[PDB]
Amino acid sequence: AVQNPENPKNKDPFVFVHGFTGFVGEVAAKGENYWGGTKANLRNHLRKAGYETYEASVSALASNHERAVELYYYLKGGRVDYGAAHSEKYGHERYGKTYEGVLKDWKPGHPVHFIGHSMGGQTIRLLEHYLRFGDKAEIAYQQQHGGIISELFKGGQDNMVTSITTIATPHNGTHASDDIGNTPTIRNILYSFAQMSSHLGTIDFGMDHWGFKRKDGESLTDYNKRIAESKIWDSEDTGLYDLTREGAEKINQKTELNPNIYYKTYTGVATHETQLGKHIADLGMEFTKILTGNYIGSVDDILWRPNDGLVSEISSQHPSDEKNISVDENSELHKGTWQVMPTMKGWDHSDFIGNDALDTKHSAIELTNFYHSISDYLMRIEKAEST
Ligand SMILES: [Ca+2]
Ligand SMILES: [Zn+2]
Repeated sequence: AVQNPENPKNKDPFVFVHGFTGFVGEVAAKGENYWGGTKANLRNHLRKAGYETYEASVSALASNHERAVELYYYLKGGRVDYGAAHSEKYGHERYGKTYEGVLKDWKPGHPVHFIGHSMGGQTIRLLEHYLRFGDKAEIAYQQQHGGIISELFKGGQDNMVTSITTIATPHNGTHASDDIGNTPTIRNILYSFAQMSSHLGTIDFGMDHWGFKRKDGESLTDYNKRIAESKIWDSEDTGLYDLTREGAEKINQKTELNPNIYYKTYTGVATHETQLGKHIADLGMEFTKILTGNYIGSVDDILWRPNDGLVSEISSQHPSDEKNISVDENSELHKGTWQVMPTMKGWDHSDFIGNDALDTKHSAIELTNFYHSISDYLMRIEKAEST
């Protein structure tokens, strides 16, 4: 229930960015709570503690490009514009929903702390890229064809993000997608259920820009014809591809460190070495992640075996080919470098957000103390920057 504070302890709002298959606010169901699960309401807790926070609402299955744009408009407000060139290339709708805007004042000089979990960490990085450099393809497209271009793709918009803090983010992708998720058979099943769900207006998987909604005065025949011919089934413009090792690396090659931003990663492991060097899921591993945790533990790439049930340790620690440094909670602050936090033994992909109801070992006060620590770290940054 609780509103943001009149007089907040932080001058830069904490913006939380959920991950793949994540739903927050009024696209969520009955009583599902992404940030906290059944164990805690982290929005209520942080705001009662005096902080100004927001939980961004972006597509569950869409690409990081889609989601990074949606994040911009979630904060700044307006009609989502995915880009004329990008949308033409991948063969989908250019315009999405329209958000009201929770921080219309968001501009250079009045920045934000971006905390992301899982795929949200990729989405944040991709947004900061478009803010700073824009997108050269979009500028070239509107130079060539005219029309309007989004402020976001124009670029030259710095000093809008203070810190980027990722939690169990597959910066380097995950075998879970390579070998399972983005397989033609699984992704067919998923996108088919999402289209059926969109058509029935039952659940918004954030993929309506692919034509899942049925147009006006359209026979069912035409509708089934458009969907069958949609470029979605083969497209690289999906979240599942961006969670692939190859697709994550495509993003890694786009992004570069901003010397004025504070970066930090939080990584979990919930597997243990066994016979032959294989890894198997700890007792307490979240139910739905047991299978993927076990698969990742047995892959050929030996260093990728330790994992949180979805993301390998070395994937979460930092993006490859980007400067990093080992620190802990008492280390001094560093700008422009990925501050790699010690691996948290016993924490799985879901535990980080309290979404493991069966795991009694992870209490509500432990989860609350973890986000306290993060926010204290963000207040250290604000203190260090003012002076
Ligand atoms: Ca667990
Ligand atoms: Zn797209």
